[PDB]
Amino acid sequence: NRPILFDIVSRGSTADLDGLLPFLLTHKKRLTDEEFREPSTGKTCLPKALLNLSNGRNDTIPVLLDIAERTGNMREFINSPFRDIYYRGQTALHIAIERRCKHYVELLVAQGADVHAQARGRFFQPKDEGGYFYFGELPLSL
Amino acid sequence: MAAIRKKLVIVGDGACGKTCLLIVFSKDQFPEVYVPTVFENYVADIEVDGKQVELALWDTAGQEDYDRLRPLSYPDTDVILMCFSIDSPDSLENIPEKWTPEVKHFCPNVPIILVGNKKDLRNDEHTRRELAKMKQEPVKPEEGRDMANRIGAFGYMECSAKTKDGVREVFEMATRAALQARRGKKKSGC
Amino acid sequence: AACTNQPHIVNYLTENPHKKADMRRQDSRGNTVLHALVAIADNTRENTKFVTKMYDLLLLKCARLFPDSNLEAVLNNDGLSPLMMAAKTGKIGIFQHIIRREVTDEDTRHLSRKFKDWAYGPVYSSLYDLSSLDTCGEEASVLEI
Ligand SMILES: Nc1nc2c(ncn2[C@@H]2O[C@H](COP(=O)(O)OP(=O)(O)OP(O)(O)=S)[C@@H](O)[C@H]2O)c(=O)[nH]1
Repeated sequence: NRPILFDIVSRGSTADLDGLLPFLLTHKKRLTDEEFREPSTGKTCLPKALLNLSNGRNDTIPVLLDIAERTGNMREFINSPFRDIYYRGQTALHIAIERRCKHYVELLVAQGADVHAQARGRFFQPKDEGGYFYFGELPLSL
Repeated sequence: MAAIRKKLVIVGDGACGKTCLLIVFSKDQFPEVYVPTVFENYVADIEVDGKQVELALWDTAGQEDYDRLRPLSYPDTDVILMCFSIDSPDSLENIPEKWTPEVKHFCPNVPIILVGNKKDLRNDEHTRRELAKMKQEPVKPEEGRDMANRIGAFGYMECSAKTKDGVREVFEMATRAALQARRGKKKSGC
Repeated sequence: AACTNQPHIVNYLTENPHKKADMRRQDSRGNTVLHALVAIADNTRENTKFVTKMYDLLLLKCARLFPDSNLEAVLNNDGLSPLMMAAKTGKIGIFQHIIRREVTDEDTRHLSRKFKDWAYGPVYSSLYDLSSLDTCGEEASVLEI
């Protein structure tokens, strides 16, 4: 259900998410399963939701967070780091800070998002080294 | 003052209790019903000698489809826990043949700490009786003492997740190994 | 009419119930409306603004009326296109605008030449198009000219 869920979250529709929790409960499938995660970079539902949104109000974040809470895997899900080389270590908090939305930052911090996570991807490295942007590899520094 | 973040990765053969070891470190409560295949994305606070360290604990598995993604967890590792079982002798001879060269291939010049699990199980009678069916005996601690020397392990220890014996000291040794700055560079090019 | 900055006349003449002047029409020289507009184009501050405005308006109208064919594709007898002719004649004012042409309209955004790739903080990465700007011997290139 990775493609359908990705499309639903990208479109921002909230009704389509109905029935996901019963499916997870019946199949006992966690939201961090390899199948759900994008193979290319280990990207998960939450960073995809935060990347694309309308006026900073994607409106799908709280529902997904509640679902993760019900599954009992909120801590792992919120701060799931990206794999690969270019965007290694990036988390949801960095994206929320970058998009200049205070509300999602407050939500992630309150729900238990890690605040000392380090982003060490090559894209985040200094200019002369190969990374187009460098900010100290920290949320507060960013 | 400011806690220092260090990366610890635990690697061992299946059913060795690596996940149980890290879980007992995490919540000091043995899960007797449900054990996740991997315990990921956890940072624990530890103080050893006037220093505060946040240890990021990573686990590696190969039960299903985890071998392909295992290499991704090695880079930027600060300390390795080479983990095996005292109740399963087969967990020993496989350490040098296949695990060690991979460790040196991906992340060289990294401190490695040997650890054997299930200290009590070595003295059990049912385990000994079942194991004798194949002409095998529990792992001898002295054999581990020497095996640590052969593979150049920083230190080798024993842990028992059931009775929470030596977990604190073992991971403290891991951390003290991590804080070590290593020795410059060897045979560095001109 | 286009070269004399008379948008109303061009609009009326393009769409009239009696007769219509197709924009993809070539004279003896082969130059079409865009070719002539580039020919009279000048590097002066005032001339460039109206030249670019008329060029964009006419190109959008031609694309809207005929979606299959692109107006810039037509070539003159010399074989050059409006971009190539502007490059050869040394008219930077229209050339730079043509290179970085971007259309916000969804219906006819395909004919744009500059796209946006992604933005990360102060860093902005944009994806230009060089279909005809660089050619590996298939056809004349703007760079060589
Ligand atoms: N006698 C004894 N048995 C233990 C002890 N600790 C753990 N065991 C068993 O070890 C197991 C360790 O879990 P786990 O490491 O995930 O097994 P695994 O199948 O090898 O996991 P994997 O590497 O294939 S992904 C626990 O499930 C528990 O049943 C102990 O202290 N004493």
